[PDB]
This record gives sequence, structure tokens and C-alpha cells, in this order.
Amino acid sequence: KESAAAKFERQHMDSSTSAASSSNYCNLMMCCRKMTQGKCKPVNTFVHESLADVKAVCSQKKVTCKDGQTNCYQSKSTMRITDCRETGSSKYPNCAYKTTQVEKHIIVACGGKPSVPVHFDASV
Amino acid sequence: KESAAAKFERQHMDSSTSAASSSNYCNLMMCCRKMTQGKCKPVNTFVHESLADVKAVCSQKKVTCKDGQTNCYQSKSTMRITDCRETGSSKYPNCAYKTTQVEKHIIVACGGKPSVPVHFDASV
Repeated sequence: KESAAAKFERQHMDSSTSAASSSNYCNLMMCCRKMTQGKCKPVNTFVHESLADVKAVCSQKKVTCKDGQTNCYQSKSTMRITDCRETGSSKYPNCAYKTTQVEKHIIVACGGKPSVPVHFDASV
Repeated sequence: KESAAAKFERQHMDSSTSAASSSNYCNLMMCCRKMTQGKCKPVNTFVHESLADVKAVCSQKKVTCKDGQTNCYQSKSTMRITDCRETGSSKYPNCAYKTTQVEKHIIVACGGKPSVPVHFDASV
């Protein structure tokens, strides 16, 4: 049972100098998208192009995945993405990430039917 | 059990959001602090001062609670806070919030032993 004090802290406390900062984007997103449960996912990329443009990659340039599987595709154009990588000081359950906004081609694995993105393989 | 397609969206898509902008603080925080589950909590305030400072409010000016309860306190000084308000175009489970930074006196209810904040009542 969550205690009242912990509830107040969860719902109302965000002690900081500039919490709304974009340097904080990854810390908040990785938390929100549930990638910090039990351990910090060490690296994760978020894509900012439309969901339609990303799905479109599944019929663009075919490439081999980093793991040898052969169902990966590389986007024809660069896309705006946010790279999230643990800081040299992040320790669960206080995961910490460095936010890096860049534009690069993305490589995703496509599967299912219709064939759609099911895994983020890499950015180049 | 989440579909592969959906997992990719959760872990890698962020196309409908001013991403790393300050305007996005509330959307990410309400999500991260779990106030958007089963229903979007319509209104919520986050305090940026230190936990000690907020706890210290429990021993400042007594004021009545909005609900008639008597364990409410008002901070002697203003505190930097953020107001998160569900926007007209928000529809669960796609909760959208408006972020507004202000510096005001806060009013919290205190409980337990030792007496610590257990409810955010308002800001004045």
C-alpha cells in the first residue's frame, strides 16, 4: 500500500532548478514509456516523424539487422530523433539519461501483417 | 500481452508532442508519475522547492482546508510550482496537459508522525 507521504511525493514533488528543461526529456520519457522498471534500459531512441512516415520505412531500403536477422529497413531520408543514453552516473532506481537531439536515418525491423515497425535497430 | 507493433510505438514514437519543449513538461510528468491511468487526472500541481522546504510548511501558518478539515498549512514564502491542466482536446488514454509555471504560496494538508505533507490543497 502506497503511504500518504510517498503519494504526496509522487504526485506533487519535483525538486529541481529547471525541471521543465529539455535536458530532462529522456529522464521523463523513459519513465513515462515504462523503460525503467527493474533496471534502466541503457539506450533508447525516440522518433519524432509522423507514425505514417516511420511505418513507410517498411517498404524503403532493405538492410541487415545488427543481430543478423534479415527483416530490417533503413529510411530513405533522415528523421528527427532523440537519442537517450544512461549517464556515467545513473543507478537504478534513479535512472539518469543524457538527451541528444539529432537527425539521422533510422533502421527498424518490420514484421506482422500489414508489415510494420516492431523494433528499433539503429540510426545512421 | 502488448503487440509488437504497439510496443514499438510506446518505446520509440513521440510524434505528437513538442518533445523536449517546456510546454511538454506536464504531459511527460503526469504520465511518469502515473496520474493518467484509467482516467486523466484533470488538474495537478508540482512543487520545485526542496522536500525539506515543503515538509517545513507543516509548521508554518495554519489555514482551513478547502474540505473543512483542520490540518492545512500555508507556506510563508512563495514557491516555484507548475500547474498541470487537462486541455480541451485531451481524451483518455491520450491525456494532454497545459503547463504553467508560477511562483505562489502553496497550501498542503499534513499528517502522520512526524507531520509531513499528504495532500496538495491549493496555491495562493
